[PDB]
Amino acid sequence: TQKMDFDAIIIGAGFGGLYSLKKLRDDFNLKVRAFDRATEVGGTWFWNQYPGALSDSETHLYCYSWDKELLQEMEIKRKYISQPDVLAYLKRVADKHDLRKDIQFETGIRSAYFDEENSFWNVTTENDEKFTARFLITALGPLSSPNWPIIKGIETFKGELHHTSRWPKDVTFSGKRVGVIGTGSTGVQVITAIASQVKHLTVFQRSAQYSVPIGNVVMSETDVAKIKENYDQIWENVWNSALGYGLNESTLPTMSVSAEERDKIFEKAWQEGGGFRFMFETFGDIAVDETANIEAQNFIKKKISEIVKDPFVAKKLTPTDLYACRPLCDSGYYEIFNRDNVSLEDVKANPIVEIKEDCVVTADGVEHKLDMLICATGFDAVDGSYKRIDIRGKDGISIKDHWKDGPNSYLGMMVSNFPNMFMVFGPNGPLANSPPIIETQVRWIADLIGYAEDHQINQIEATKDAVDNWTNTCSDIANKTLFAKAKNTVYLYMGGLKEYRNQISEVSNNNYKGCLLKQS
Ligand SMILES: Cc1cc2nc3c(=O)[nH]c(=O)nc-3n(C[C@H](O)[C@H](O)[C@H](O)COP(=O)(O)OP(=O)(O)OC[C@H]3O[C@@H](n4cnc5c(N)ncnc54)[C@H](O)[C@@H]3O)c2cc1C
Ligand SMILES: NC(=O)C1=CN([C@@H]2O[C@H](COP(=O)(O)OP(=O)(O)OC[C@H]3O[C@@H](n4cnc5c(N)ncnc54)[C@H](O)[C@@H]3O)[C@@H](O)[C@H]2O)C=CC1
Repeated sequence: TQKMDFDAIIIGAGFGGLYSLKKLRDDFNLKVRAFDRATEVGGTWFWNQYPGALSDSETHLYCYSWDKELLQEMEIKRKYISQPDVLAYLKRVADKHDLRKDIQFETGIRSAYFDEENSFWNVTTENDEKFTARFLITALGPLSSPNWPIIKGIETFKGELHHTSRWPKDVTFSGKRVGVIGTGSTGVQVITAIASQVKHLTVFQRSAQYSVPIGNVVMSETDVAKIKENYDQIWENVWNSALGYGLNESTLPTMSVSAEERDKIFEKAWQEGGGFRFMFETFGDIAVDETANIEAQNFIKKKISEIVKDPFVAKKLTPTDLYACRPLCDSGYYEIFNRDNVSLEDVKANPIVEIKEDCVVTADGVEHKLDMLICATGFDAVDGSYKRIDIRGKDGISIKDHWKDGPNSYLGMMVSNFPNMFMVFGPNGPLANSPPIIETQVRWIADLIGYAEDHQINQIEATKDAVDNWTNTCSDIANKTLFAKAKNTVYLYMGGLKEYRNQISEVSNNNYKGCLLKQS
């Protein structure tokens, strides 16, 4: 009966898809084919090429760890790695391991239907090409379709209108009046990078957020060669940590030291740089205790009032949140608002009501004349990338229907009613550095598929109770955190990378409890 085109089909050629291809094809000798709409590997690092695109984690850790030779060969130019260098790195990964011969570029996957009779997947591209594979590996990433601001007359603007997710080449800023909507991580990076290049910059800020310096500096040859000399212990620290950012994750309570010592600890992380460092290397209860969280707020607020000299602009930049989850990272964001060519518009108190052929109009009637409008307004949720595909498992239920109230899964990798489908960097996963999470899930999925090939089972599916057990574990951990109060279905597992690896290890050791292994 079953002919089958491949043993596994992968959707995505980013960090998750490239390692899924390497592990399944070369270490388990399976017949694999990967698909991506992009013309080249990279994932978000191919799509997102906006000004100032920079990694949150340091260069020596935002990479693969499974190729020891690649680690020694790796270019560590600056403390953090820019978008063109991440793209070049992932291209080198594809070059060394001969990955492109099994990737079909310029090809979008329209639908994936599970055949309960033969226990494989019917995958159809957007160009009506049909492939069959026993297993479906979905490496879609954490971000979905670009989120545009719903503003009356947005289609009327005659100037340049760019979304940061679709940043075109050859964009020039000199002599232009530019506006930026959005002050998230992407907006902060764009604003800091282009303020000195434009004639005038207007920042349309709906919600001011906390941001700490990133401290991106050049890495000397002694800085680099010494990292590669201790790379084995560095990665052992990652697997033994909660975030995988190479931090000395603190257990010290914030209010257990004096105000003078508390200031020294915050200042030390402020000088070194890093958003996760300021939160989790300083003290161990910043995300848990309200009094601790407020202390971290007041340090950044004090830094804002000192950097921007106009106290009324500093007031507009100061977040009104009672509690603060994650701060952003910047390379001179607050210094930008001291410039003569930068205007900050509080769009919560003075909302945008309309934009015309040459301007953005706020509620006060002021027409902000612009030659270019940049929308750094974010994306849809992680489950959007899945609901954007026509995925149907048992009985024909679509992932649109099964996740109509939000995403749920088992260990962040398996979905009930969708057998032989394994998610890489999917929802309900851990909150940590992405490459360590991706590597952890790809190795776990590959070991289960190899365990399947030897024990002659052809269908793997997580039970409904195992998924609901995972939702309880995530909610039990998250409700101990202030992350629930500030900005049912639980989107993230918050136990850390080490405890997440403990969770999935107990499953693989206990004969994959919660999963249903059908023999043939
Ligand atoms: C500028 C920037 C900096 C970041 N820095 C960090 C950091 O320091 N630390 C960290 O942990 N995380 C960071 N992230 C987030 C995260 O690490 C990245 O998204 C990471 O590359 C994960 O990639 P991925 O391979 O899981 O998915 P992606 O890189 O998003 O790859 C998804 C791919 O799947 C393809 N695809 C989706 N649907 C279909 C379909 N139906 N058919 C065909 N193809 C499809 C898409 O074309 C896309 O290329 C950052 C993100 C950005 C944008
Ligand atoms: N350095 C890094 O590691 C990076 C990380 N990321 C991640 O990717 C995700 C995407 O983040 P971003 O692209 O920054 O988007 P975001 O969702 O973080 O920010 C969107 C911004 O646009 C504003 N906005 C949205 N709709 C609006 C409207 N109608 N009117 C006015 N303002 C509006 C919001 O106030 C918000 O500040 C983030 O969660 C982030 O963690 C993204 C880029 C870089």
